[PDB]
Amino acid sequence: QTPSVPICDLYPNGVFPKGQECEYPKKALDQASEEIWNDFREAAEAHRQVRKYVMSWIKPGMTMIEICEKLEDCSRKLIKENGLNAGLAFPTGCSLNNCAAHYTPNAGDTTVLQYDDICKIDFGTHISGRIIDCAFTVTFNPKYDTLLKAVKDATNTGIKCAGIDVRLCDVGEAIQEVMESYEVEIDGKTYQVKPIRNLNGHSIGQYRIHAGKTVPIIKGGEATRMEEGEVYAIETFGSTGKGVVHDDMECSHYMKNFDVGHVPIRLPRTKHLLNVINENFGTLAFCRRWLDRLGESKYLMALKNLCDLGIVDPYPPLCDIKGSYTAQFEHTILLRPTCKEVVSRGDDY
Ligand code: MET
Ligand SMILES: [Zn+2]
Ligand SMILES: [Zn+2]
Repeated sequence: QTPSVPICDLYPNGVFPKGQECEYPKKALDQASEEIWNDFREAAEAHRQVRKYVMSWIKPGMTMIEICEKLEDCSRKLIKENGLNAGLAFPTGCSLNNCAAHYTPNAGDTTVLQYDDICKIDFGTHISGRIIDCAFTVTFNPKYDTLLKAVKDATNTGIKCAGIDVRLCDVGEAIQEVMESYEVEIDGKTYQVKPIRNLNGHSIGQYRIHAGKTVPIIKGGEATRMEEGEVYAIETFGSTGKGVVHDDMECSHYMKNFDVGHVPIRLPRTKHLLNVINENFGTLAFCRRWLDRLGESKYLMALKNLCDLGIVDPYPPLCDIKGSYTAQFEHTILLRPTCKEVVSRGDDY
């Protein structure tokens, strides 16, 4: 690697590095899905190399647009983007401060990253719809160090507790216990770190970032169990605020409802936009910048139409109260028959 060389060109035999393998808190069965695990690994390796590169240049002074474009450019090159066979699984989240998730700049956003900002870089790659969903928090001021450590620890605790037959509610209880064991001091004020209760991890399906099961990050959830063969995004969020998020700011993220089938549309602009979405994203999430890049314009009303029709769903930024600070750490795990693989694990986090 120079990053510019596609992951597949770095591993000629098409065999990609495994992530961290763990015994749980069939070998034939495991091997029968090797092509699947392999695709996840190719996407995870791209994820590892992209984030390593990002960590080397992300600095206050850069615009959020500059950051996302530079990251996405690298991701496209390393994943060897190929329509729906290989590409970006979802938009680059770079949510700031009290905003925890689902913020990526739309065209014209002049927001500049600041020294005191706490930025959640949450981005995804896929090979054949096998998605790697993984994220980390970026800071420049050491005052947030303990908050970051709390969340990193909570995420690692959820990863450790996960396993075949494990009750999702137990994973959430564990995460909360660790998260809340931390106390931090920021600008002369102290806080007990709180998990964002209405935010959660979730199962992953083919071309489906949210397959239907959720991994709570607080006690009180469902006793539904994790199952052999499932794939999960284990993410946790810690906050100095209310520990609850609400929709806020302009929406940038959108995604077709996985269950909606074919819908004949005669309105020309709306029909065309749906065609563009089906061709380029299918059921994968996208953002407005990605429509712009494809040369689309005057699409906002068509997009609203699709949302109002329930064909597409909006995913607006999720933020805690003004003045609060939020952090995130996330990994994708495979519940293979023989072991638990933290496929996106790196030497970084
Ligand atoms: C709504 S697409 C962005 C999804 C995000 N990466 C998540 O972890 O849930
Ligand atoms: Zn994510
Ligand atoms: Zn996720």
